[PDB]
Amino acid sequence: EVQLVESGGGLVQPGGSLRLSCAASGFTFSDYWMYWVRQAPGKGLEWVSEINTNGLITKYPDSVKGRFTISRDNAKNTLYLQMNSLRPEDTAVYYCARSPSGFNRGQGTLVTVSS
Amino acid sequence: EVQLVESGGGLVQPGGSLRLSCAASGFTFSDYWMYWVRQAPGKGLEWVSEINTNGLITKYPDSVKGRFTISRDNAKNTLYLQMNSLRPEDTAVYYCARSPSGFNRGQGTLVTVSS
Amino acid sequence: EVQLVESGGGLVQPGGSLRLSCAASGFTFSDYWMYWVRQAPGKGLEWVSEINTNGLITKYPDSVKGRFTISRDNAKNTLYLQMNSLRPEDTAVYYCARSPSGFNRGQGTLVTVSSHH
Amino acid sequence: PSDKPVAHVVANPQAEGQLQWLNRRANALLANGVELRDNQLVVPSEGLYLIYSQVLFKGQGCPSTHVLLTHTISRIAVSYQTKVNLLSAIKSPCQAKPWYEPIYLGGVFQLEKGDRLSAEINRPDYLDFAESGQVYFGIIAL
Amino acid sequence: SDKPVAHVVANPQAEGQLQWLNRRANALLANGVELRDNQLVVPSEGLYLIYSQVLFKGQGCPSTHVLLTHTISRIAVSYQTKVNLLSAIKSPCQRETEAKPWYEPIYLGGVFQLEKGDRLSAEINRPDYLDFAESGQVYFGIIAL
Amino acid sequence: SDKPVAHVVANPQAEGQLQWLNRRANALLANGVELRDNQLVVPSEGLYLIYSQVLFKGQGCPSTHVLLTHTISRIAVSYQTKVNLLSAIKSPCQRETKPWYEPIYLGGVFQLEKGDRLSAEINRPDYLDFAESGQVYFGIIAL
Repeated sequence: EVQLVESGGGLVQPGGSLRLSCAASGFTFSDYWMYWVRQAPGKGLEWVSEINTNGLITKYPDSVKGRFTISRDNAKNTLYLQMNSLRPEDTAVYYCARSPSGFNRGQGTLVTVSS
Repeated sequence: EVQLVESGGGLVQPGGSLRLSCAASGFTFSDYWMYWVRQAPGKGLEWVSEINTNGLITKYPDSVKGRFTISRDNAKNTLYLQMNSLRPEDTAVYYCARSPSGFNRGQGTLVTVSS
Repeated sequence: EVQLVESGGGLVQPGGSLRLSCAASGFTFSDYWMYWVRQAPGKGLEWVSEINTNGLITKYPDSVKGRFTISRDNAKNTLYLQMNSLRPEDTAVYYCARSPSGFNRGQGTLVTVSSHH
Repeated sequence: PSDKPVAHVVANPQAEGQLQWLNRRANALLANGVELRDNQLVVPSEGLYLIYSQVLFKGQGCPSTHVLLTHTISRIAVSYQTKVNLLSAIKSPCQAKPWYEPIYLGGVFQLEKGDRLSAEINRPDYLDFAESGQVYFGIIAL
Repeated sequence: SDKPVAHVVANPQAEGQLQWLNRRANALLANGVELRDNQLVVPSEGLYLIYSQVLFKGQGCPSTHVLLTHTISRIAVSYQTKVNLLSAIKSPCQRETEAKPWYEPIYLGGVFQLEKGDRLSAEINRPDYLDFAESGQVYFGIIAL
Repeated sequence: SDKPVAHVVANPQAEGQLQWLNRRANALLANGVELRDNQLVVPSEGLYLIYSQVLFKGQGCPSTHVLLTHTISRIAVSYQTKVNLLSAIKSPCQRETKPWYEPIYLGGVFQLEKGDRLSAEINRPDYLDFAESGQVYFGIIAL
């Protein structure tokens, strides 16, 4: 009965900002490291953020480092991605997951970055 | 060869204060959690206080909570019971012990509370 | 090829001061407690100082306590013995070692404490 | 499998202002005869046991007073119900930004069968049990 | 013995990163335990003892509030999920500003039922504060029970 | 169990020194482990889990910055060389001048040789709270 529902997806211009949101349920949120992954059209699934149980350990690939911040609220069973200096190369379907391979991801949310 | 001698018992009117003392010998006092127990007329033996080895952990039953304060002095191999706002139903023979069943209890000290 | 090379030895007069130095190589220096030992003529090897890896634990025999100070720089792989208030009975060959018994000692440095040059 | 008595019980996150040990959880143990009874682990057979426990304390600002935090593992003998200290420490909390103090205890103890072990603290109001793996208590037979 | 075992130590030559190493002198990776992707890989189902220590050091207190964590996490073969097994947090500085050195060690240990092919990570949040120069200060071990 | 095992505790009767003891009271020294020259002696080759705790206590912060260390060290039988197995440091005070407590816990698995010796040592014996029991200990168990 594990469910992850992403939201905050929308259309933004380059140099722009978005906050993605993720509602967790059906597992103990506090127990699990959580991940943001994305998939652009015709591209493989790509992990963009890893956060530990207390939110003090964050990891990012060089593709998004400086620009993305992952955070969590264990009281709210909610995961966040603050996306800044957004680029056209960041357009994709963004999922929250319990693995970097996209485990237990939802419908995803669509982030489009155009002129 | 364990020996606990209690003292400080007496007659007090309701709302009175009494300080019981307990002198220990025959064991490593610092190693043991200590207890105050009491025996009232016609009633089962009743633990009224527990304290750990460093004196920082204390436990009480609801019967005496707010009114009884157990303390120890490891240097002096001495256990104390501060009894405040004493009620008739507190009238009993008081013992220090190494268990809440009253193991190694001494002769006791009598606390009488009457108007 | 553990090498411990001692230097800084010389002639000094009673009440004098000397800084002995020991250049270490061929082991992970920051792993080992280190020692200063001395052989004086016709006497058995005598341990005079012990220091732990981080440099906060130091031990000395009654013979030099208060007067000798052992220290180490793990970045420079170097051991030091500050020798103050030197007395004629401290005249001996001085070695740094991985043991109180003198293991991996070098050639050593000669310390002579005379009242005449 | 292994048939060595073992436990690894964890603080109940839904408990309130008290340290309550739980075993019926993921990444927790209570097996080969060890019982969780009256908030204490019960030794099913005589022998050497390795005992360990960790607690994490947390406050929203340095205490206005000189608080001392303690963590203790105590042995209650099968008969005579005598409670002796096996393992303990005391921590000075920092003399509004949050503060954190962990305490770890462990070692090897010969136990008689029906001996009980308690792991106890003095300020459950500062105990951080909401998060996973910050507060635990285990034994294993050697 | 024949018991699966490891005791890995932080690479003193790594740069502001926690990098586990199986050095010859007083380190272990034996009886089927492997170090892959800085992670210990469990060679067989059973009870393991799992432990780690890190020592953080700082030369004084910066403006921002500093929070240090050390964590041992289990990555399951089955799903690649990553659960916290053991963790702790420490508040090194309560003020700011000479600059006296501070030290904060963290020790984690316990017994876990693990599956063959599970991986264990020992991870910190401020490797710029990690004191991995000297030996005996930073380590990560398991042994099968 | 026939496995080498030791859990030795600080002597409360010593002064400004850490002396290990084998009481019969929740302390062990058995199956060939010896206590000699304040060091644990390994009776046989093999894997050993090694652990120790010290508790430092100071009434107030001194004028001189204090660093506290605890180390478990191995003395090899062949050469009497001494290597650090486990160590930590703590800074109990950040300003001068209200008691303070500092625990340090060490633990790990190590391959040892028969006759190898183990010391548990500290830098500031004058700040050690060994008065109460269970706060200072040093143990091994062959695995």
